[PDB]
This record gives sequence, structure tokens and C-alpha cells, in this order.
Amino acid sequence: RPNRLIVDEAINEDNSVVSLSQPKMDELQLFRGDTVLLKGKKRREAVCIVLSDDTCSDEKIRMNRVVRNNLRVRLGDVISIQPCPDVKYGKRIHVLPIDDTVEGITGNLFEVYLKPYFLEAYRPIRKGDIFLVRGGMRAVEFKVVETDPSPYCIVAPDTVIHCEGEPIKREDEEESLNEVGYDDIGGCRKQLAQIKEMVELPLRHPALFKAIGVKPPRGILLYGPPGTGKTLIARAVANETGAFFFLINGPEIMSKLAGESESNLRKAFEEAEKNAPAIIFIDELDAIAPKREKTHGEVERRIVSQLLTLMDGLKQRAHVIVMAATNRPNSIDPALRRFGRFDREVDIGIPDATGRLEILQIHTKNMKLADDVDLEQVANETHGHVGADLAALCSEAALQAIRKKMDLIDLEDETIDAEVMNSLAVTMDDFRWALSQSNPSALRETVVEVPQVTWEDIGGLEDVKRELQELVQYPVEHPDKFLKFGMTPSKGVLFYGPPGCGKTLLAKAIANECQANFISIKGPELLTMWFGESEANVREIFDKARQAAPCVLFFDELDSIAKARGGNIGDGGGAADRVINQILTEMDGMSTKKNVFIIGATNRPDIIDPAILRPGRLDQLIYIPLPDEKSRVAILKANLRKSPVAKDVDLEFLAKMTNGFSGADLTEICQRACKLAIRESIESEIRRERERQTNPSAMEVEEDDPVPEIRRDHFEEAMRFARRSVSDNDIRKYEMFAQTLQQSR
Amino acid sequence: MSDIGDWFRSIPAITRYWFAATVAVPLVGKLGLISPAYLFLWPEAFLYRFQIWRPITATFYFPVGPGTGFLYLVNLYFLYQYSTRLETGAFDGRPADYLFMLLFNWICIVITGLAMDMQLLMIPLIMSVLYVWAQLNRDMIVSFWFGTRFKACYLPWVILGFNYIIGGSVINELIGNLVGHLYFFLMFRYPMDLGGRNFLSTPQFLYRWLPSRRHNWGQGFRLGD
Amino acid sequence: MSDIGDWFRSIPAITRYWFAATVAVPLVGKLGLISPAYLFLWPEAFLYRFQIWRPITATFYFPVGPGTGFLYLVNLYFLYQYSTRLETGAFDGRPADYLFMLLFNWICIVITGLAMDMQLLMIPLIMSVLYVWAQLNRDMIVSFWFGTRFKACYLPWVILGFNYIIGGSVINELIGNLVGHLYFFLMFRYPMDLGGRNFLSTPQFLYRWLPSRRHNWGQGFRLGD
Ligand SMILES: Nc1ncnc2c1ncn2[C@@H]1O[C@H](COP(=O)(O)OP(=O)(O)OP(=O)(O)O)[C@@H](O)[C@H]1O
Ligand SMILES: Nc1ncnc2c1ncn2[C@@H]1O[C@H](COP(=O)(O)OP(=O)(O)O)[C@@H](O)[C@H]1O
Repeated sequence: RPNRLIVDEAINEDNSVVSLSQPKMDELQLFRGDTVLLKGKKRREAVCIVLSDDTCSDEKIRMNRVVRNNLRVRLGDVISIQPCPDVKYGKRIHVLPIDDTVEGITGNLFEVYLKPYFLEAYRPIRKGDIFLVRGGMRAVEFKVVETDPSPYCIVAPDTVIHCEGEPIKREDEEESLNEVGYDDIGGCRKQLAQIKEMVELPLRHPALFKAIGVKPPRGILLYGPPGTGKTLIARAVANETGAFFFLINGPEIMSKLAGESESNLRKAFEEAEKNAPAIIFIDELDAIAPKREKTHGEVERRIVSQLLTLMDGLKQRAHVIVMAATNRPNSIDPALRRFGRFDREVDIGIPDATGRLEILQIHTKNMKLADDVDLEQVANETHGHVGADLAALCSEAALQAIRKKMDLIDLEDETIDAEVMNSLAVTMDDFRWALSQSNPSALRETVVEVPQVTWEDIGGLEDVKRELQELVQYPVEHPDKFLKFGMTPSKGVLFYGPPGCGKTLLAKAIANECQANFISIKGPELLTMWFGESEANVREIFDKARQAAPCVLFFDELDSIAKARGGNIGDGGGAADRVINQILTEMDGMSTKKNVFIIGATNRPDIIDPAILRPGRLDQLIYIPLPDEKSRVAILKANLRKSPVAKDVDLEFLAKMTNGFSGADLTEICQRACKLAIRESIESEIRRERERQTNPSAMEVEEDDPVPEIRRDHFEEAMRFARRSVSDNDIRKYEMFAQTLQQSR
Repeated sequence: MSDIGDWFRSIPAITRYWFAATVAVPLVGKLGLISPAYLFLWPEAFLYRFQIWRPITATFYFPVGPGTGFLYLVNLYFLYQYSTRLETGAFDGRPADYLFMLLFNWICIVITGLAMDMQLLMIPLIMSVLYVWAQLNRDMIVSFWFGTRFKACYLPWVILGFNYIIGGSVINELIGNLVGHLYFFLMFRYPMDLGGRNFLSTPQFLYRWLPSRRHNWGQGFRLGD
Repeated sequence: MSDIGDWFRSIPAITRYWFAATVAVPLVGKLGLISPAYLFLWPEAFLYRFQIWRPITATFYFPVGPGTGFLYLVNLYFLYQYSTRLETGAFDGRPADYLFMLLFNWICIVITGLAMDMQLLMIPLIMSVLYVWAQLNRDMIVSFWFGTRFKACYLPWVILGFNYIIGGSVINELIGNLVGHLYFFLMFRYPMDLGGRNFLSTPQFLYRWLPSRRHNWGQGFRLGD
């Protein structure tokens, strides 16, 4: 039947439009903005605006949440479409708002809400429809209670809108728009896609899947930092698919009373048995299911045994899926890790700046932002926060903006005005102040992402870049050639050379090029992990790296292992041995199936333990040569962009007097010159503020900040204090080591 | 403390006043204007002489005092509750048909009262209206706080049993069933069962008393441009 | 529409017939149009006098009243709960033979009712056939909603004891249990112990009106090659 289309999300945000593939308009003779009648569940019929959208496939129909509710259908359902361009312009329509949103508004909806929303929008509407209108603070909803012409009519300038009357009580069938959907979650696209993949069949077609006779997954573990919306995600999925979602909290159950708490759990389970395929969500498992070492009393053992027996007996039964929320799987008792139990594992990472941007966009939908808001800037400045952090930031930013106008708003003694509310706008100063009175919670936590440093950010080392690309990109690009040749690619690549050459920058650049996750491990962290907590931390680090495959893991200050091992201390031998042995025993366990790469870097290749220098382990060795002249000029240009710019003294000349200088030293020189330029700017503003004391307000022409004109004075200061950070003895030692390797191998 | 006052003061005016009159008629009967011994509907006396002062007097009153108040109060409670329930749907803008059904029930029950020698025609009205209510919307699933098999056209035999254990004169619930089923047949089954010419013809004065209302358009504002 | 109709059509044929008989008995008794002179269960006519006038009225005419209401209700719950197991006793096939020895059970129990002077031959036959079906596969326990682990195959005896202690009219069920044990022994002994031209031929008239149903081949399909 060429009229059944699978429902899909609409990129268009209009509540009265539909997006179709081009052959749909070709076959169905549809014009732009055509009113087409639709069919679906509950025998719900309405019309919308036909819009061309080739993005959706022929069977795919793009159509948003509000019209989905109007049709009483869920995602993945097939609908029927029929053209009906015989609509007529509305003349007089009586509409009313639903009661349970109007609470405390005291305003005219017609001008504040209806007039701008329905400004000759030509929206095809029908009697008994439900729709939502955004507001400065709330998202109200209205229902068409009386139409002329009936039942279908079109928004026209001659539309006598009867907008005043008794608020409409809830239709007693809910279908409220207050629920949470996929659109309400930001920064979890991959995980959301995975869940939507492996939840579909057990919940949508239980009869068909049961008739197939395949055991579905039953145990899913969402784990991550607290306050990241995991419960929100579960509730949104349950609302989207439609089930008998039941929530259980840890403390509310474990500290119930005596020993009857188990019954409650049993109660929960039996209810699912009477309530179709349903979702069972349980929160804070570690609070009730810790490791047996932490278990000091006896009752907890009984609780854990009872829950294990209850959940393991869930074979067949019904199409009921159970998932749990926790923070660290390490804190969880391993006995709840077998097959048939929780086996599916999903982690929710900390969102990047972009994810923060979508979260802010979601949370600021109602707010009337002024024309000074740079959401991207805030997202950049808010690294280390979470969704709850951003929600609180938005809430108290709006609160600050409102409180700044206590004088403006009549304090009065009843429900506040709506027009005054609509007049409020949010300034960027409010957001800045909210940032000032704020603090994140994640902070000291490892972040996994794709770095931003590109190739051109570092000059020179063209052969090095080519070698790295050859070693990394092609084996994963063309595994077929390796299979034909029967070859295993190398994985352990080590860097050795003078310190300060931006080796970390090279790692970031190559990770960015490969477009994969990046994980950084520092020598400080390693030495912290020396005494005591070493094995578990290394194991979980590699587990996380394998989880985020493909990814690049980095190591720094490796020689520091020997520094406390052999040196003025000579006492960290046990911890160093533990760390080195853990690293060696775990890294070789990596399988070629995992697309994870390992990079090591050090500046003291002599002291490195020879055991690492073994095939399968770190074998590829790349020296780090110093930039020379044109390479130095390229690095200076790369560091020169920033913001200031002044081509008044030959930069190549200054590069040529600074031969044999490390890149870090050159960057230091550039920053010193920048500080001198800031000193000059401070001199300018100081003379301004001094001489307009002499002449009262002596600011008639605009005396701007000095244009970047960094003079040879600053560079002469830089060369006056010029540090050859690289030491010639160490350079000779590096060359000796390189030649020893070249002659030996 | 008297939450009875709070519950009564939240009642809609039309239903509160109609139900207040409905429950005040038994109070007038209980006061003693006409003795309960003077309410028996003698067949031969009504046949020969007028005695038109007590054909319906005992129907709208029940001899309830401080000995059996529980049953009377729960019956009136469910009476008002079902009144509002039927006010919700259908009779949301058409009270004329609602009053037509009430007076139809009363005419049928008083015809039966004239015909036969029953005495207390108050519970019979309960079966009449309750069955016509439960059968106007048959084939639906509803449950109370502990509903086991609470279902349409099944409460009549429930009250059959409850009146058998507590009460008598079984014919009353039979007549309530008969009137409810006759009305239900007249609603849906009759038009395509026995041809046509439906007998739902409201007399002019009955419609004059309580006609069906109409939704007002109210004030409107042109959208303009 | 009435869900009662298809609910009763869901009842299997044997329980269909029994339910029809046991619901027609009260209605026929309470009709009042037919002369009761044919139907009084008069002991003098049936015991001493030959009185071919009323040889079969015992099971049809029956003074229904509040004499066995509680026991009849508990048996109604039992049948409502377990009629599926009730109807499936070793006689899905040859159901004409099933009705044959059920009529034989009727004739033996009415012989008992002629020799003995009990009160009602209604419970004993049904309880006896149900319990003989149970005894052929005896001793798997069962319990109702609140029954935690209460043992089965005592329910006939639980009812016997409850009737014996409080109330009356329990002797007929136990004499029916005795005659049912006699029937249980006979169905094994009589057919093979003695011959006698296998008594008489079972009439085919009952097959003429209500035939039994056997295997149907439907239609086949050519295998080919
Ligand atoms: N992906 C997200 N999209 C939108 N808002 C989010 C997101 N993640 C978090 N938030 C916001 O931060 C809050 C944190 O979630 P919430 O506290 O409700 O539950 P949770 O993180 O699943 O855990 P818990 O039940 O332990 O609190 C959310 O209520 C929401 O306001
Ligand atoms: N394009 C570049 N080329 C060379 N060096 C750079 C470049 N950009 C920054 N640097 C310098 O490199 C330093 C970081 O080098 P690092 O990775 O720590 O080397 P190492 O680990 O050998 O000390 C920074 O201090 C910075 O000044």
C-alpha cells in the first residue's frame, strides 16, 4: 500500500507541518503547504502542512511529538496519508487552555501568546485538537473547543478568536506533553542509539519475538557520575516506548523495617507479571549491594541473596526488562555479573563543550534571552560540569535577572501578571554573575574526547608526520591488505628527545586526525598510584580505554619510574616494580581486534628498562629533532596568530639569532613579548587615566588601545634574557644513544 | 472537623439543589405530615374512590430513622454520585433528555405501583435508575478500591442477593431490570431491530421545563494582521 | 447484547445440559402456570402405590429454598472454578456411553431413593461422578486463593462434616458416596465377570438425535516426487 509510512522525528519544529520524501509528493500530487488528512491509532485524524524534505526515505515520514500525541501513536508506527486540499479559512474559532498549566498567570493569552504564535501562520486546525505554545517562563497548552468552519479551518486574518473562558480540565487520558522524550537528552547520542537498538524488539513486538524463540537481553547496567540524568534517560525511554515503568530507590527500601522489605521487592516483581512487558528501574545499587568485604552485618547478605534469587528466576516469565543505576562497577559485588544477570554495560561520559551547548539550548527554550548571549562561550568556560550544573546555572541566572527587577514587578498579593513576566529579558551579565557564584562537582575526573589540535598547529617534522600516519591510519584503514600479507601491525610507539618540543601536541594532532578518543596519563598520576593503589587503577584504566575504542592512550614522564627507582632516594623500588609489572602484564593482553593504540614518551631513553624494548611491546622508536630556521619560523608564526600581530621587525632574523633553541623556549619568548606589549598597553591606559585628571575628562577623540606594534625593544629584551633550555651535553647524549641504536640495529 | 460541610459546599449548585430536594422529601415524610400507616395504596380503595393523596407519597419517602441510617445514606450517596457521573458525559449540554429519562422511570414505576400491591417504591427506583445507568454504557471495565468482577449488568443480581439476605419483595429489582433493559433496547438495539419510528418524543411542556442548553460562543477577537 | 449467552455457550456440553436442567428447575417450579398436581414429590404415591403418574418427577420438581443455599453457593464456586477439569473425564470420545452410565447412575440412585427415604437426590449424583473421576487419578492436592496448602480429595468429606455439624440433610450425599463406590466396583466387575448376551443392545435412537463424533480424515495431498 503506497500510503503507509513509518513515523519518524521531524527536523522542523512547527506543530502543524509534515516532512516527506520527494517521490511522496510526486506520487500523491502534493503541493507545498497542502493539508493532508492522517490516520492512526485511536482513530485520530488531523491535517498539517506538506513540506518537501528529501532527507527522510520514501517510507519514512517526519512528524514531531505534538502531532504524534494528537494521533495517539508512538515511534515506529505506520500511518495513512490522504490529500484533502478542500479546506476553508476559519472565520470564528473558540479555543481554550487546559487548566493544569494556567495556574498563576493573570494575563491575556490572546496578545501575549496567541497573537504572535498565530500571526497569519495559516495553520490548518480542527475541532477538539490539542497544541502547545511556548512562553517566557512556561509552555502552555490550548484546545480548540469550537470551530467555524467545522471541523477543519485555516488560520486567516479574519479569525474572531474566542480565547476567554473556563480552563479545561485534564481529558482524564493524560497523553500529557509534560513527559520527557529523546529530544530532552543531550550529549548521549551513541548510547541512546545503542539502547534504542537493543530495546526495540522485546518491547514493541513481544508476540512476534516470543514466537521466534530467542532469549532477549535482560540485564543492563547504566553507570556514571551522579546527577547525569540516567533516571531521566530511563523514564524518557519508558514514556517513548510505552510500558509500566516502575521505580525503586535504594535507601527507601533497605531501611524500610526489620526484614519485610523483601516482600516489597517481591511485590514489585509480581506487579510486572500482571502488567505486560514493563521496565523495572532500580537506583543506587552500591548503597544496597556492595562487596562482601564492606558487608559487616547479616541482613544485607539476606537482601542480596533474595534479590539474586528473584532476578535469576525471571527466565521467560514475560517481556520484562530490568536495569540498574550505579556509579562504579568495582563497588558492585562480582556475583551480580554472571550470564543471565546484568551483562550489558553502558557508561555515560561527561559531555564536551558541544553537549553543554545542546543542554543549555534545551534548558533555555522558555527563556527570553537578550541579544548578548554567547552560549558557546559559556559552554567553553564551563568545562568540568554536568547536566544538573547547567540546569542550576540557568535557573539561578533567571532568578538573578528577575530579582534585579523586584522594583519593576509589583510585589502585590496574588498571582503575578503575565505581560510583566513576558517583558522580562535575560542578560549575559546575569550569566556571568551566575558563573561567579558557581562551582562544578566533576572537576578532578579524567575526560575522554577527540582533541582539537590540527596538523598545521605544529610546523616541521614532515617525515615524522608521514611515519605516524603510516603507522596508525593505514592499518585500520586497510586491514584487508594486512590480512592478505598475514601481518600484525605494531602498537607500541615511543618518543625520545629533548624536552619541550610539544610531543604531547604531536599526540593530540595525530589523535585529532584519526578522529578517535584520546586518553592522557601523566607521570604525576602514575607516581601517585605507586604507593598502594596501583593494580586496580591500571586495570580499570585499560578497561576504560578498551571501552572507548578506537582511542589513543598516552603516557608521560615514563623515565620518572626509574628516577625514584635509581637515584638520590632509591626507596621506591617496590612501588616501581609493582607499577611496571602491572603495565607489562596488562598491555600485552590487548587484542588486535581492539582498535586502541598506545604511545609512550620520555626524554631519558638511557634509563628505560630494557624489558619494554621487546617485540609486541613498545618497539617503534622515533627521535625528536629540534626545529631549524624555517621550522623555527613556522613555529613562531603558529604561536604568533593568537590575537596580536605586528610585522615591523624581521621575525626570520630573530629566528636566526636564536638557532639551537627549543620550541618551548620560543613560545616563552613570544609570551614574554606579549607581556611587554601588555605592559605598553597598561602604560597607555595609565597615561590616559593620569592626564585626564590634569584636564577634566580629556577624552574628546577616541584613544584606543595601542595597535599590536611589538617593537624591536621587546625582542631585544627577549634576547637579553635568552635561555638555551636545551643543553648541549644532553643533545650529545641523545645523538650517542641514537647512533648506538643505529649501529646495533 | 465537620468535613461533611466542606464536601457538601463543593457540590455543583444544580445537582446539590436537586439532590437536596430529593433527600428532603423523605425528611418531610419522616416529620409526620402523613402517618406511615396511611401509606399502603389500597387497590380497591384507589379503584373506587380517589385516594390520590398517597400514590407516590410512600414512593419518595422511606421509613428511615436512627436504626438503619447506614443503608439510606449510602444509597443517597451513590444516587448523587451516579447523578454527577451521568452529568459528566452525554448530559453535559442536554438536560432535557436526562429529565425525560428520570420522568420515564417515574412513570413506569408508578404504573407498576398502580397495577400491583407493592408498598415501598423507593428501592425499586434505585434499581430502575441504577440499571438504566449501568446499561446505557454496557460493555466497559470499571473497578472500585477492591473490585473483583465489578462489571456492567452484573450489579442487578448483586442487589438481588443483597435484598434476598437483607429485605424482600423481589419484584422491585425485576421491574428495575425491566425498565433499564427496555431503555437500553430503545437506545441502540431498537432502531435497527424493529424497523424505525423511535418513541423518543419529548412532550412540549416537559421540554419547556428543562430544555437542552446550547454552548455560547462568548466574546471573540479577530486575529487581524 | 448479552455476554451471558456466549459465556454459557463456552460451557462444555455435559455441564451445558446439567446447568440448563438445574436452572430450568427453579424457573419451572416458580412459573405457576402449570398445574402442580403432576409435581409434588408425594412420598405416598412414589413409595407404596405403583403410580406410574409420577415416576420421574423427583429430579425435576424440587422445593428450592434457603435449605441448601450456602452449600449450593460453594458448589457453584467449585464448578465455576474447575468445570474444565470437571468435563474432561476420560470421555471426550464415546460420550454417548458416558451419558449411558450417567443414566445408569441416575437409575441406581433413584433405586436408592426408593429404598431409602432421604431428602434430595441432587448433590449426591454430581458429587459422586466428580469424585469417581477424581479417584481414577486421585491424590493431587489443590487449593483456592487463600488456601495455602490445604489438601484436596477432602472437599466432599469437608462438606459432609460441615453439613453434619451445623444444619441438616447430609445423609443423602453419603449414601450417594456408598452407591458411587458400588458403581466404581461394578464398572470393573460386572462387564467381564458375567455375560448374559451383554444385557441388551444400546439403542441407536440417541445416536439418531444426538450422535457421537469420531475421527475425520479431512482431505489429503498428493506427495508427488
Ligand atoms: N542529557 C541531559 N539532557 C538534559 N538535561 C540533563 C541531562 N543530563 C542531566 N540533565 C539535567 O540534570 C539533572 C540530573 O538528573 P537527575 O538528578 O534527575 O537524575 P540522574 O542523573 O539520573 O540521577 P539520580 O536519580 O541519582 O538523581 C536532570 O534532572 C536534568 O535537569
Ligand atoms: N608547534 C610547536 N612546536 C614545538 N614546540 C611547541 C609547539 N607548540 C608548543 N610547543 C611547546 O612545547 C611544550 C610542550 O612540550 P612537551 O610535550 O611537554 O615536550 P616534553 O614532553 O618532551 O617536555 C610547550 O611548553 C610549548 O611551549
